[PDB]
Amino acid sequence: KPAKRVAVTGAAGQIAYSLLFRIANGDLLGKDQPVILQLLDLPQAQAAVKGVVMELDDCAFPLLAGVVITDDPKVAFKDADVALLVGARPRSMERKDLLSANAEIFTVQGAALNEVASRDVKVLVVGNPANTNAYIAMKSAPDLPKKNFTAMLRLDHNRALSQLAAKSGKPVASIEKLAVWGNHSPTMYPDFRFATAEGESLLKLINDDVWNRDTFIPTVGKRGAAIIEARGLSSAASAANAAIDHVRDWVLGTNGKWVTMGIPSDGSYGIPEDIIYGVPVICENGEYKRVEGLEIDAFSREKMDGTLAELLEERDGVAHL
Amino acid sequence: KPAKRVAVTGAAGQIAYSLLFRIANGDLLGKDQPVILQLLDLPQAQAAVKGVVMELDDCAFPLLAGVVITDDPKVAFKDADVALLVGARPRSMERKDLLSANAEIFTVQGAALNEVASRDVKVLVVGNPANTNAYIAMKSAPDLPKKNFTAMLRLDHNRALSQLAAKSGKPVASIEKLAVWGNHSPTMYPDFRFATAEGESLLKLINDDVWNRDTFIPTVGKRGAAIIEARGLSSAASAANAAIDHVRDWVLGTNGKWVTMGIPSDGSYGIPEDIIYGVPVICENGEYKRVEGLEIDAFSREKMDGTLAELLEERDGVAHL
Ligand SMILES: [Mg+2]
Ligand code: NA
Repeated sequence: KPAKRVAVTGAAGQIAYSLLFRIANGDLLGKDQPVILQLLDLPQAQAAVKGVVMELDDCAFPLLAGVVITDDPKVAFKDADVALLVGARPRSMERKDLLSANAEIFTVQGAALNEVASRDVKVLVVGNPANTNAYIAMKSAPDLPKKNFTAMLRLDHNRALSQLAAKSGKPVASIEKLAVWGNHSPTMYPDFRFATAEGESLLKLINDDVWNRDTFIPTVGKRGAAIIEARGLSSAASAANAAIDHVRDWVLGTNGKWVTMGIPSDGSYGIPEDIIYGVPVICENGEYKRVEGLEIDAFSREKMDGTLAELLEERDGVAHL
Repeated sequence: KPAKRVAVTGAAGQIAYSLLFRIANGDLLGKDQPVILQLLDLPQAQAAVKGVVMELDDCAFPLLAGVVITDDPKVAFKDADVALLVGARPRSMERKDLLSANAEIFTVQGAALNEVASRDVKVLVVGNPANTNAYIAMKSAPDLPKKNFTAMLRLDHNRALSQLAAKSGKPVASIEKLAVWGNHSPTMYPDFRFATAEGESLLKLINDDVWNRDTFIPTVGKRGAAIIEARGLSSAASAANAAIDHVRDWVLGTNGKWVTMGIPSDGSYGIPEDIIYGVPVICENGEYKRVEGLEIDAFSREKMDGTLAELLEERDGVAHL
């Protein structure tokens, strides 16, 4: 096949460093799709990006047809077929500015995407706060299907499969129908009321339901910090892997298996429209199709509404644009 | 297939962080072969290793069948089918001084592999100084075959492929029959007299000894310092990648192509027996076969003898022990 173009921001950072090499290896679009990597980061981080590119070249990857490097979003995004917006401001400063400084960045870049990117582009926002950055980008590109901006919930989703695999003693790969609702945050609702496992209901097998409110939910949400405390650095490799899973799956197909994906609300489940909210989906033909009419019980929906308010608190905070 | 056990030392380090995930993903032994990771690092690195293992779990890899974590070599190595010795003493200290620091580690680990590994374990030394650690390791494993101890030169081979590909303007994946002789260091000799791109002869195409002598050899030789110049950290990721190339070619084969490995000399090309020295090989059915009868010209002979002088000298300093 001819090459596809992948834009990746925050090219000099840790998530990028785990990401770029599996991308060049064919992990993202497949073992037979060449790719061309187009890389943004700050003016002062250009030298470091070159350093990363010298390392990519030194891997001799068959599929890497070319690399572009630049501090200009408009160049970074030209003819981009996928864009991974990994770069973002970290808080260093109250929830007030984290939210504000990132709006700048994500209006600018969505502006640029809508101006130059392939009309057919798949956007995935990784930079925290993922959902709202996404929303700001989507909003900033009236010309591209709103359905093309997603935020990464797949790391929360994957973290929860490991908690479940462990608990049930069952093989992580043999878990179907798991769901994660809401914000990429401590607030997301990891939902297994439907999960199976190589035959059996996960409620059945585990039952407990206290391990659930008490251990499970909050372990999955405090996982990022648990990783920092142990190694003193954030989880770039698991985050890059989930970004790969999210995009691979989106493009290539999910096979009726459910995956969780932050995508613009249509209106279901109690979520306002045009809101980037994690909900389960099935992927096929380069498209995601939501999983519908799931019974939403009492507990489940107080959690769904709690995360869905953090979001509105987030939205209405940047809304002045 | 049953799970193959792959031991990895220096597990909380930088190379490791860019290598464990690719291994878990299938990249080292194939997409149809499950693995068990056995990880070693210092006692006060145990918490950092658990961190990385948490992240590993959070990737939900189907090929990842189990994980062992430990600060005990005999534990890390028990039943190991592949052992990647990545950890080593960093410099900070005179060389004579760093050689013995490291010999002290590889005598311990070489004896550990000797006592507990599978009889057929494949060992790749990645940590520096690679050839001399491999050698010490093998001398301490009197009961495992000498042919299963190797040092990594593949990052040199791979760095020379990109240099060539840039100069000749040919695609890297098209380059063939390149050899890199000697020590994993700047005294190494990347030799393209036999190399072909698409079929044309490289030495023909490039026809420039000035370029060869003045840019090429020392660009390939000093590359790692250039990565640090640009990036501020060392070339962890492309190192992880050549390790995977090294091992994967070794086990799965090269299908007739040449690749460089640091192997124990059989006395060919005028290298004294058992010194670990890079030479070109071809892999099939889990073994390598030296490429022989190559013509060594006088410039080449001088280079190959310069890198042999350095290996004799390194070993001469760890001789006792
Ligand atoms: Mg080759
Ligand atoms: Na370490």
